[PDB]
Amino acid sequence: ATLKDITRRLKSIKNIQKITKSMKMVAAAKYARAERELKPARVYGVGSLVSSDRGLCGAIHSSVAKQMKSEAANLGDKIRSILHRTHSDQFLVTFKEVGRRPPTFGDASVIALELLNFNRFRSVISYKTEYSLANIIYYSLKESTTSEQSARMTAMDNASKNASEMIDKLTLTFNRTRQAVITKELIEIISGAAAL
Amino acid sequence: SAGAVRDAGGAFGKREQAEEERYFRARAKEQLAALKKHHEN
Amino acid sequence: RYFRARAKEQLAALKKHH
Amino acid sequence: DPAPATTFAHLDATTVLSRAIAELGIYPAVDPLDSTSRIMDPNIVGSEHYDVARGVQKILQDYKSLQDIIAILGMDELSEEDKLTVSRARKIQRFLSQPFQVAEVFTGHLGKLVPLKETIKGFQQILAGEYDHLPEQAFYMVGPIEEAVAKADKLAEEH
Amino acid sequence: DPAPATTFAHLDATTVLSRAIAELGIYPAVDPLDSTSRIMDPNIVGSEHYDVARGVQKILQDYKSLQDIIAILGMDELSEEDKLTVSRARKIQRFLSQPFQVAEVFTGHLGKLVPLKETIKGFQQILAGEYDHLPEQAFYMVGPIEEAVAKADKLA
Amino acid sequence: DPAPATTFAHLDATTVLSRAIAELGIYPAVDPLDSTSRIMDPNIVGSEHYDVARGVQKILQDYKSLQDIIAILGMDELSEEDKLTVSRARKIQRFLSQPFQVAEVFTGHLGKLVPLKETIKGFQQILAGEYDHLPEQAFYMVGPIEEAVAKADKLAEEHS
Amino acid sequence: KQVAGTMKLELAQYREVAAFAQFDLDAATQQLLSRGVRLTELLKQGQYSPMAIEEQVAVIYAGVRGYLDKLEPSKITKFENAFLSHVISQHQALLGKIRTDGKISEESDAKLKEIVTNFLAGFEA
Repeated sequence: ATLKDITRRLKSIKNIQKITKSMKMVAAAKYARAERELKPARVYGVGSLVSSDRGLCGAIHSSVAKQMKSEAANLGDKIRSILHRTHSDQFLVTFKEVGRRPPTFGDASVIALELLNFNRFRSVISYKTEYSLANIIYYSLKESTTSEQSARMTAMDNASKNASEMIDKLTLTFNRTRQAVITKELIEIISGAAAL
Repeated sequence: SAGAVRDAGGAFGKREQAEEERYFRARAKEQLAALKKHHEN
Repeated sequence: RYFRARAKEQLAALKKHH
Repeated sequence: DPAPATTFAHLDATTVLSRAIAELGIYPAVDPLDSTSRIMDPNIVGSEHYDVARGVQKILQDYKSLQDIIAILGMDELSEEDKLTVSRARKIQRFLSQPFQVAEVFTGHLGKLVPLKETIKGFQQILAGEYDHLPEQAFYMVGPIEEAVAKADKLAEEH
Repeated sequence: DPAPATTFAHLDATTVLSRAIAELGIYPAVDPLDSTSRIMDPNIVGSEHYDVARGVQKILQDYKSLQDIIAILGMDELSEEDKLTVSRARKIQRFLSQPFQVAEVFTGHLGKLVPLKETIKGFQQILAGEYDHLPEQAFYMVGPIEEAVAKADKLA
Repeated sequence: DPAPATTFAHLDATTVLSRAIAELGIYPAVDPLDSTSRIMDPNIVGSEHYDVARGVQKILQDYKSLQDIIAILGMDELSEEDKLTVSRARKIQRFLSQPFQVAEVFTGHLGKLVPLKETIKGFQQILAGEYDHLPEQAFYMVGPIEEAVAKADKLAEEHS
Repeated sequence: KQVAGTMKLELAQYREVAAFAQFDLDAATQQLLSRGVRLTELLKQGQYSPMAIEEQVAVIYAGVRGYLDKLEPSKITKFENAFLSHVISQHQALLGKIRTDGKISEESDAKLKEIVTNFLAGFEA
C-alpha cells in the first residue's frame, strides 16, 4: 500500500476509535443511572408479583428474538425489523423512541393504556432472559434497559480496543513506509547527481 | 482531523454515505407528500 | 476520594491510639 | 506536490477543485472549505457577504465532524439539532452546484448565471431555515433560489 | 518489486502465495483473489467450471469487504444476509486447503489427490447451501467433499 | 528509525520522565513501569532485589487495571482483595517520590540519599502489609521507611 | 497570569470532555461544558485590531469567574464587544491600576466584580 492510503486509513480508524471510546463512558453514565433506579424497581416489581431502538448493544436483540421465535413452535422499534419478514401477521401494535431516555412510570403507563384499548440483568458481562399489568411491564423495561446499557458499554469498549489494535499495526506500517519513501526518493537524487 | 472516515473511502465511508442517502430518500418522500397535501388543500 | 476518606479514618485511629 | 504548492503564494484568489465532490455529481466541483480570497473581508465586500459566506463554511465543516459519528451510529439515532445541521448542510452542498452554459451538452440542462445579491440571499435563507420543508433534490443543479422553489413544485406533482 | 512485477507478463498461469494465508494455517497458501490464469475461460473449461470458480471468488471478495466492520463492531451488528456470507466464506477458505504427499513427513497427515470433476462438485454444494449445518474445521485439510462430511461425523 | 535504533543497542537502561506522574505531585517524575534496565536480573542484582522490584512492578500494573474499572463501573463493586492492592499501590507510588538536596533552596524541604538496602526493605514491607494502618500522605516525599513512620506520627498529635 | 492560569486548567478539562457534548450527565460535568464552549468564544478575535493587556484581562476575568455561564453561547461574541466598549469608555481608572500595578489587587478585584455584575444585569436591552 502507498503512503497516502496508510495516512487516510490511519486517520479514519483514529476517529472511529475516539468516537467509540466516548460512547463507552456515555453508556457507563446511563448504566450507572439505570442501576440506581433499578434498586427500588426490584422491590416494586417482585413485591407485586422488548428492547430498544438503539443498536450496537451486543446480543440483546438476538437473544429476545430467539426466545420469542422459540414460542412460535410451542403454539422498541428494533424488534419489528428483526421480525416482520418472518412474522408480519401476528403483529398487533408497535412502539418507538424506546431506550433513549430512562423509562419513567408516566411513559411506561402509555403502553398499559393502549394495550387494553426481556433480558434480566445478572451482571455487566453475563446476561440472559389493570394496575398489576402496569407493574409487570414496568419491571421488564427497567431490567431490559440495564442489560442493554451494559452490553453497549462492553460492545463500545471492544470496538475502541479493537480499533486501538489496528492503529498500532498501521502506525508501524506507516513508519516503515515513511522511511522507505525517504530512502527511495534520496536514491533518485544521488543517481541523478552521479549520472552527471 | 475531522471528516477522516469519509476521506478514506473504506467500508465505513461507503456505509456512511449509503446511510445518509437512505435517510434522505425517506425524508424526501415524506416532504414531497407534504407538498402534495399543501398544494391540494 | 474513597481512599482520601480512608486516610482520615485511619488517621483518627492512630489519633486515639498514639 | 511542489508544482501546485509553490503556485499558491502567487495567487490572490484560489478555486481548488475536488474529485470527491465531482464524483457526487456536484458541478462545478469547487471545494468550499479549500478556496480562499484576499478580498473576502467585511470591509471590502460588506458584513452581509462575509457572515453568510463564513456561515456556509461553518455548517459544512461541522457536517464533516457529524459524518464520522453517523458512520457508526446512523442518522436515526442522532438528535434533532444534529439532524437539522445535516439537512441544511446537504442542501447547501447541492445549492452550490450550478449548470454552466458551456457545459450544456454534458449536463443537458440549460445554463445559468446567478447575480451577486441573488447568490448571497439564497444561502442566507437556507441557513436561516426557511426551506426545511423542501427536499434536497430541488437545490441540486439550479440557478437562483427562485428556481429551487419552482423545481420543488415539479417534483411534488410527479410524486 | 521490479523483479517479480516484470515476470507476470511471461506467464500463462500465476500462483500467488500469501503469508497471511499461510500464517492462518491454510496450506497451500494460494491467494484466491490474486492468482489468475488465461485458460480459465467458459469456452475451454466449461460454463459449470467457470460459474462455480467465480462464485467462490465472489463470496471471498464479499467476505474481505466486511472485515473492517467485523473487526470494530462485530458479527452481531451484521445483518442475517451477511452472517450467511461470512459463514460459507470461512468454510470455502478452509476447503481450499489440502494435505500434500510431500508434506506427509512434516505434518503427519496423509496426502490427497483430488480429481477435476470432484473439485467442482465440492465447492458447488457449499455455495448452494448443502453444508451450512456442518462446522468449519471439518473442511480444514481434506481431499474431496466426502471426507469433509466424514470428518464432521467423527466430531460430536 | 536508524538514529534511536542504533543508539538503543548500546543502552543498558532507560529513565522515562512523564508529565502524568509530575501532575500528581510525584517528583522525581520517573515512570516506574516504562523505565527499564538490563541488569534487572536475579543473577546480577541478587534474588531479593528482583522479587521486591517485581512486586512493585506488578502491583502498579494491577493498580492501573483496577483504576480503569473505577471509572467504568464505580467506587464499590470491587472485591475487598482488590481494594487492598489499590490502597497499597497508592502508598507505593508515593513512597517512590523523594526530596532532593539540589532542590533545598527553592523547595525548602531537606534532601535525602536513600541507600540500596533501605530502599529494598522499604517497599518490601509495604507489599507484605506491615504499614497498611498508616495513611497515604505519610509516604509522600520522604527518604527511608523510618521517616514515613515518623511523618505519620506528627499527625494524631496536631491532628485535624 | 492570575486569570489565564485558571483558563488553561478549565480549557484542559473541557478538551477531555470534548466529544461528549456532540451527542444528561451530572452537574459537575455540565459546568465544564458550559465554561469550555464559552471560554472558546472569548479566544475568537477580529483581524487588524489588537487588544491591550489591561483590556484582555477584563474579558477573561468575566468568562473565567463565571459571568457568561447563564448567558447563551451565541451572545458571547456580542457580549464581549458591549462589555469591552463599556469598560474602555467609562472605566479608564480601573484599567490604569492594572497597567501600573501589573496585578489584580484586592481593591481592583472588588471594583471589577461590581462592573461586570451590574453590566451583566441589564445586558439584553
